[PDB]
Amino acid sequence: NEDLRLHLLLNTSVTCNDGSPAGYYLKESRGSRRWLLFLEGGWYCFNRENCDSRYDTMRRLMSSRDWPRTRTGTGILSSQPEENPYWWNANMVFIPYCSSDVWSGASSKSEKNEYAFMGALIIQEVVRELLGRGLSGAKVLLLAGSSAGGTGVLLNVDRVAEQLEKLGYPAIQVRGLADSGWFLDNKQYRHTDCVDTITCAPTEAIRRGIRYWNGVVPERCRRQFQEGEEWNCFFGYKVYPTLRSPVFVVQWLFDEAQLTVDNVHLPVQEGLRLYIQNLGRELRHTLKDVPASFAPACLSHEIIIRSHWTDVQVKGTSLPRALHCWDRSLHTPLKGCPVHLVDSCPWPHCNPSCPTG
Ligand SMILES: *[C@@H]1O[C@H](CO)[C@@H](O)[C@H](O)[C@H]1NC(C)=O
Ligand SMILES: CC(=O)N1CCc2ccccc21
Repeated sequence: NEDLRLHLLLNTSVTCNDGSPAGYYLKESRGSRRWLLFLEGGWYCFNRENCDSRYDTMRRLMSSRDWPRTRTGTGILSSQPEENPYWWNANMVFIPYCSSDVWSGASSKSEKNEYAFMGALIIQEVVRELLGRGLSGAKVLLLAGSSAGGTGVLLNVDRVAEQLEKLGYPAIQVRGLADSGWFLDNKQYRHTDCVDTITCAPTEAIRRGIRYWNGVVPERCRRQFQEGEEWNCFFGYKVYPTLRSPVFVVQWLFDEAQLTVDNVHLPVQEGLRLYIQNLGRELRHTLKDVPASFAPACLSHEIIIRSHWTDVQVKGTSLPRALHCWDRSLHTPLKGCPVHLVDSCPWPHCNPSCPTG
């Protein structure tokens, strides 16, 4: 089944990196008042040289010119209850990541800019165009996303809420689901000064990206960190306390992209063993006061649009169940239907339900 259909944005000034129109894939579900808007991930680029390389060999992440007319909804975007016990009957939207800016940008291609970085405006424009296609009747809009798209949820969920309130739709409850987008600005296992793309740690790359992209962050977080320090708001544990919309956080404790930016590449000796155990402990610590969260002790990356997303469990509860319990909690804790699920065991795949690879 190729069930989500492409719509290029009617406002063609809201563009992917190369100026081609951005867009979204939609599968409507008549009579459902639930809307799931999913933000794709896929790293980022932060200067002309590394964006030019991404344009050669990752062009679908910078351009709509070669996008297919349809995509199959998978995982949480599946319309089959067998694959998606949580929201199989929802209106489904997949928003391709073509702005390379962790969904933060608000800059057009121009005389001075080789590329457009419009991630934050793409989300706003998708929402605006969907209102005319049934979103005006929604009761819940779940803004979800994986990897850079998960960070994109944290950066944009409150702006979607503000946008709907000020367009006159205060009854739409905006919520976020951030998958694999909760990163730590920690010490690398082996250290590299930022002199090129590979050596350059995410705090510095994001610092440069914000200026290159004209990147924007949520207002309360911006007001805390102030000018020049907005990069802090790309780190979940710093931006989450500032957010007003309910946000469910999904994060593997030993996320593969976290390990990549930490220069860890997997007989593990003591220094690396301690490094990995400390990373899991720090991640667990950052989630202690996140009431809706699912954080399994696995070495993996992304979950919610994988077809076998139903398989992993923490304390005997799967993610689709936890998300269902979250919906119920947003109607005191619920008997047998938990929403805070963080593994405490200290090594990858100490949870037997971890993805096998
Ligand atoms: C098109 O999008 C741009 C960027 O958000 C915005 O400035 C402009 O008002 C939009 N135009 C229309 C007609 O929607
Ligand atoms: C893979 C990815 O997307 N990463 C890794 C580090 C980071 C920091 C903020 C936002 C995104 C990302």
